[PDB]
Amino acid sequence: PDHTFTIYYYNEDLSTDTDMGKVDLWMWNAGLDGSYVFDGTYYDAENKVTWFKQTITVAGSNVGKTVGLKARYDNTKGWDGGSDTADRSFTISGDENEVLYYVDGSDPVHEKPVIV
Repeated sequence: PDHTFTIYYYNEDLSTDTDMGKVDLWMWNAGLDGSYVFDGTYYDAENKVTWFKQTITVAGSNVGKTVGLKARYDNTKGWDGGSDTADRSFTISGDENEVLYYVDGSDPVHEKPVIV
C-alpha cells in the first residue's frame, strides 16, 4: 500500500500569502518526477513562522529510498523564476505521520528545526 508524507518548506524571501501556487519542489528518484506544488500552509507557533505545506504519495516499495529535490520560487517562470541554492535530498522514513522540514538552504530533515 502507498505511503504519504508531508513536507513543509520555509523561505524568508517568500510569502505564503502571495506566492501560493507558484512555489513548488522539483523532485526525482523513488518514483518521483517533475513538479510538486505547495497548496497549503502550516503555522509554526514555536518559531512563529509560516511554512508552505503539501502531501506527497510514493509507492510502499519506495520507503527507504533517497529522494532528490530542490525548491523553485516562481514556477510561472520555470527555473528562471529561481530555485534553491543547491541539490537537496532526504530518505523516506515511512513513519506513521512522516513530516519533512525543508528550510531553504539545506537538506530537508525529519525533525523540526529552529528558525529565528
